[PDB]
Amino acid sequence: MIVKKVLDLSQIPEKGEIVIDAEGHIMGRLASYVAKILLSKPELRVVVVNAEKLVVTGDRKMVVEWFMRKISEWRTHYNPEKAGPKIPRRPDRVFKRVVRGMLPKKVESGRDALKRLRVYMSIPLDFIQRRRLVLYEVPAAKLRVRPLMQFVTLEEVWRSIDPAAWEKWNKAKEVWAKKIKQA
Amino acid sequence: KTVYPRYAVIRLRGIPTTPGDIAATLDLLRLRRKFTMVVVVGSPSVMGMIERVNDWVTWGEIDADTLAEVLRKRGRIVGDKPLTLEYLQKWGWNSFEEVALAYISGEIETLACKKDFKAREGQRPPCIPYLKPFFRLHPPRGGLNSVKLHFSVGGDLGYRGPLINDLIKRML
Amino acid sequence: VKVIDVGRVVVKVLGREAGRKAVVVDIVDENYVVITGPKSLSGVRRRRVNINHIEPTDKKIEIKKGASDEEVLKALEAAGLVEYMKERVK
Amino acid sequence: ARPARCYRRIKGPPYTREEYIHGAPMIQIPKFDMGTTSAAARAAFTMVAKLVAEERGQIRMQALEAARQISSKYLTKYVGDANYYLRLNVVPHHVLRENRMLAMAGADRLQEGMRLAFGSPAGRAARVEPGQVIFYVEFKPEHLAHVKEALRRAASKLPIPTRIVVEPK
RNA sequence: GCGGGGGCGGUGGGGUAAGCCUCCGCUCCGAGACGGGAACAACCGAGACCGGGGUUAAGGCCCCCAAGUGCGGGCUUAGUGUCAAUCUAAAAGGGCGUCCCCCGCCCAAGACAGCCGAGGCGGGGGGCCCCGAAGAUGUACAGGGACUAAGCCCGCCGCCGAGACCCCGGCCCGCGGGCCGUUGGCCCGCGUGGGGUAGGGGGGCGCGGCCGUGGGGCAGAAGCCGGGCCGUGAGGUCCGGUGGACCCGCGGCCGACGAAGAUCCCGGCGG
RNA sequence: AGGAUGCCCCCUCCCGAAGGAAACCCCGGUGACGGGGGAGUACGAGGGAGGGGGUCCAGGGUCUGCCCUUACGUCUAGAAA
Ligand SMILES: [Mg+2]
Ligand SMILES: [Mg+2]
Ligand SMILES: [Mg+2]
Ligand SMILES: [Mg+2]
Ligand SMILES: [Mg+2]
Ligand SMILES: [Mg+2]
Ligand SMILES: [Mg+2]
Ligand SMILES: [Mg+2]
Ligand SMILES: [Mg+2]
Ligand SMILES: [Mg+2]
Ligand SMILES: [Mg+2]
Ligand SMILES: [Mg+2]
Ligand SMILES: [Mg+2]
Ligand SMILES: [Mg+2]
Ligand SMILES: [Mg+2]
Ligand SMILES: [Mg+2]
Ligand SMILES: [Mg+2]
Ligand SMILES: [Mg+2]
Ligand SMILES: [Mg+2]
Ligand SMILES: [Mg+2]
Repeated sequence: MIVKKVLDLSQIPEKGEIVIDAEGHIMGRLASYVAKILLSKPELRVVVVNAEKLVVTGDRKMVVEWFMRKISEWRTHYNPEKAGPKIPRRPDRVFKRVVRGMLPKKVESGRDALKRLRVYMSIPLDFIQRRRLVLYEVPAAKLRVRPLMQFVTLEEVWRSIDPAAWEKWNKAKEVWAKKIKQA
Repeated sequence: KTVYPRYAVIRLRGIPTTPGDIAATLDLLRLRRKFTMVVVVGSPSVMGMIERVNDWVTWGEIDADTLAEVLRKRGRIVGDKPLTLEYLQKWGWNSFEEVALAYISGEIETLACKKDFKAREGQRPPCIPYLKPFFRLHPPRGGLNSVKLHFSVGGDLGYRGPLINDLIKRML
Repeated sequence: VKVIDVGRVVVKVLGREAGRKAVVVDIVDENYVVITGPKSLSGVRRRRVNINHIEPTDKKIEIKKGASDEEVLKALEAAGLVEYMKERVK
Repeated sequence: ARPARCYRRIKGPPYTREEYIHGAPMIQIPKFDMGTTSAAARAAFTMVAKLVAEERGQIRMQALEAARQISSKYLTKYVGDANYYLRLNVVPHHVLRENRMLAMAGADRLQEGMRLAFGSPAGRAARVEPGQVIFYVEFKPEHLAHVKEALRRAASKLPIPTRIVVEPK
């Protein structure tokens, strides 16, 4: 069974692992909280699930054009595999890159903090089949829904910038939905 | 004859970059280091000097209790020794409160005895002999508002009124 | 969404009276209401309060707008919420 | 001619003493008061419109002339000369200089660059202040829309922002 | 030394303008450490003997990054924008796009749209935003992540934050006083004393020799390799190994007297 | 050749500069927070004393983490250039 809780920012354990359900949360604010948690607890591991349900505020066309420009115009003229940037598209890798942007750069501390994080789309079967899955929410990073407000999900962004991979992942979800509901 | 108001003046800004006329006036006013405080008689020449150095200091009307506490905590004598109550009674002053009240009320015209002062026998001198004529304050607890803006606009510089006593207590 | 209405029992979440319960007696505007979580009962002085600084409870008494502390106590006796009111959350 | 932005800004003392200025240009503006200029007939007019400067700067004589023609032509075509008085209130006393190598203009103009850089006269301008009244129109109250349109067209030809102020005489 | 420079002010005078030329004044760099500004001589703060404790200045407090996902009201939908300058920007003009202020008129419910029944029309102005708005290696650039507030306006509360300010310990300096047979040494007192290039002044270390004086050495001198201790330092001294005959402490005096550099000289030797 | 009468840990005791809290109670503010008491208290650089436990401590080579940091000499207003 999944038990939902609110993450006490002063009551973070110094050891072990914590799982954060990312649905309904704003990507930048949640990334800021996750980066500070990883920097402040050097021995704690952080798992983020439901990364495709993260929210980016603003117009859908504006966000999609921003991501398209990032994945298309940003390149290199040297050896691309040796020197160029490599831009993620999938929502979990996008969120991990967003956290890497907030972690310290070119340092072993930043590298170790990034390595102590795992991000998943949806909830994995291994996590579901546990006896008691404690999920967390960070209320400060949750979007307050208001009428006439504009926002998009990382899943919608991924579908716009990579329809075939999204189709394969959605089909996999439909294929394993029976076993998921069983677990 | 006239008893002018007794003012506390505290230097708030620093020794580098300050303009020359203001620096000269501060040196003549004995505010030669940052967070130096002086107590002056508000005669017109002194008020002209304070108006000249308005943008580098803050000033106000000091009260007798704050002056007594300033003498107790930050008072210094020649050789940089602390000023002691037994030293006051030796010179003929019964207490910090009494000497501060005399100075603020205008029974005496100076707090520190001048360099040319000569001490007789038996008489109570009208100052504190061999007291240094300036105090060196601590930085203010809880900070200030702005050392670049006037107090009248929400900053810290300029005429402060009787709030100089609150500032002095925070700075003690 | 948060709903604040006259007679609603709320809990103050900011200030020195944080965790103490009070009753909404009047509405100033869209952002402020009047609460007297009586000083003789819960220790909440009759004052205005921002909507962001109170969380509504699930119990409500019936009172007129800006009702006095006597009327608020009378409605509290009617609803049987004196012991609920005296409790302190967190 | 150079762009007017080269001479818009007031950057030095006024240069107006024509007894000391060599080869000072003439003022090319042919007339300054438009319409019914006699005060006996101006007694009919009761509304005053004023095109007024918003910034401090210099207006060239050609710019003042172009604004004058556009406003006067509109006022003649749509209000008739017997129904308005229009005055260009400023005179281009200031003399503009330009530093350029050129034809027979002195032996010191044949040295290139910034050597002997005091320029020769290049035109005339009127130095104006904020709130200065550039154009003054007296008119009967029925022609308010036409007068405002003429002032707008005049303002389109000037190098500084302005505004229209309407009041009674 | 007689090459100055930066910021601000004289609409300084000139010039289209210039990180442009030439004057006047304060300050700073040159010759000034340190905090902030994303880097950055002169922009803001601030003036540094050494070690430690504390408190503040500028500025900041979502993460990078110490300190607030701080508080009240309002505006913006453009990722506009993201807390002065260097530093990477923007004009005339258009827009009830949106929020608001004022004024003239009509409506006495017979006002604006074509009997209906409650507001309508016109003008001026203010705030934010939109168009005007086009470049060359690589992303909504002006720190990056990103943010719908972590943007902007009117106010507010606390905190973080320098070598600055306060305190303690140590050191040194200037000046005055005192004691000692003294080309000198020691002690005490006072200082809103403690940055510093060129340059001026004062003291000391080292190298070769000479005049004295006192010594070490085949039971191992000089030299060489590593190491401990002393001294702010120049440097001194000792230990272990190697080596095989000279060397050193102290006072005085004298010099062919101190190297990291000269497209340095000579030699040896590398990639 | 240095200390080993050392070093480190724990505990306890004493003194202690500038500085200096917290719960909790009371007054005020929408609020972040301010104020009276708690309290110049607990604590606080450092200075003394003692108890037990252990073996090296200083020092050196190399490497790692965090913080800091723009080769040298020179002309120059200006040198990492
Ligand atoms: Mg491709
Ligand atoms: Mg590869
Ligand atoms: Mg300054
Ligand atoms: Mg000029
Ligand atoms: Mg010269
Ligand atoms: Mg200068
Ligand atoms: Mg900096
Ligand atoms: Mg932090
Ligand atoms: Mg322009
Ligand atoms: Mg932009
Ligand atoms: Mg010095
Ligand atoms: Mg000798
Ligand atoms: Mg050399
Ligand atoms: Mg050679
Ligand atoms: Mg070779
Ligand atoms: Mg030994
Ligand atoms: Mg050179
Ligand atoms: Mg040069
Ligand atoms: Mg030089
Ligand atoms: Mg150099």
